Amino acid sequence: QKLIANQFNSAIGKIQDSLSSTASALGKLQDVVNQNAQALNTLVKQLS
Amino acid sequence: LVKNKCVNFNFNGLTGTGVLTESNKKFLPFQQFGRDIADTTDAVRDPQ
Ligand SMILES: *[C@@H]1O[C@H](CO)[C@@H](O)[C@H](O)[C@H]1NC(C)=O
Repeated sequence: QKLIANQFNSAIGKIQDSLSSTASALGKLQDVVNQNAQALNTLVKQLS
Repeated sequence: LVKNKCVNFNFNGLTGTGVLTESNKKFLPFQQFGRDIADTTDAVRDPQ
């Protein structure tokens, strides 16, 4: 029990640090926002 | 000019309707108009 608990806590700490450190860990969500913004910007730019 | 009201402005030829408000934040050193990312006028300098 003690070893498993220690491993689980260490894994939680490690994943928290990895998320807080790397910047490109959430591409799968930023891509949708960027695509929608691009579509809207192009649609507006079509006015001219 | 009347501010904070939906008016139909015309500054030196350029038309459009909207609400004209104080824009002390924007600084125009010698430029006339204003513009946005989507290429739309958003601030004008009063010729008077
Ligand atoms: C120019 O505009 C200012 C703004 O207050 C005004 O006082 C002045 O009389 C104007 N000049 C002329 C020649 O009317």
